[PDB]
Amino acid sequence: RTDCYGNVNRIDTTGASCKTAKPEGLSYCGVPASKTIAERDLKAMDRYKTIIKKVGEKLCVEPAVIAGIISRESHAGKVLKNGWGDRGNGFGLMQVDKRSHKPQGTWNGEVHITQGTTILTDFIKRIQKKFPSWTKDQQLKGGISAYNAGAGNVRSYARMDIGTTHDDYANDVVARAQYYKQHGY
Repeated sequence: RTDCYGNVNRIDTTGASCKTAKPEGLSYCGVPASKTIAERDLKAMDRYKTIIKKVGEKLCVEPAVIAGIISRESHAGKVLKNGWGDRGNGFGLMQVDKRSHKPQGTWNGEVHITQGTTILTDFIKRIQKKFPSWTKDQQLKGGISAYNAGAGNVRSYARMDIGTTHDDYANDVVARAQYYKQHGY
């Protein structure tokens, strides 16, 4: 089962900001930019599809959401050096920060993906308690936004991403996820 925290197809999104799209070599931004970048990572992503779907079922989170996060954080591993981000702080496909959590497992295995996803479900649970009035799908978006900037940065539904990296974290991840949803995740 994977619908415990909501469904990504029901989340409204404005996609990648131009700050995310331009460095990727696109001349346009928004949802189409997020989907094109997600398509570029699909071959690399498919290498971990079995593990991503397995962890999603295990934690009751959509495999599509895990894939969107992996695409944004590390381009499915293409941007990493032995699992490390370019500043040496982030580890693995989902980039768990070594200064905040001791990384577990190999950089591209089930243990790592389970750790990153558990960190995500903890943020979703925090937003659920912080905004009880929101719908489940709204809380899922808040949860994803907090994965980048912390629960303290989510003060409203409308402006949640301001303050995240490129001011578009959840919006961009949700769009990439909607793409993976249509392509096997």
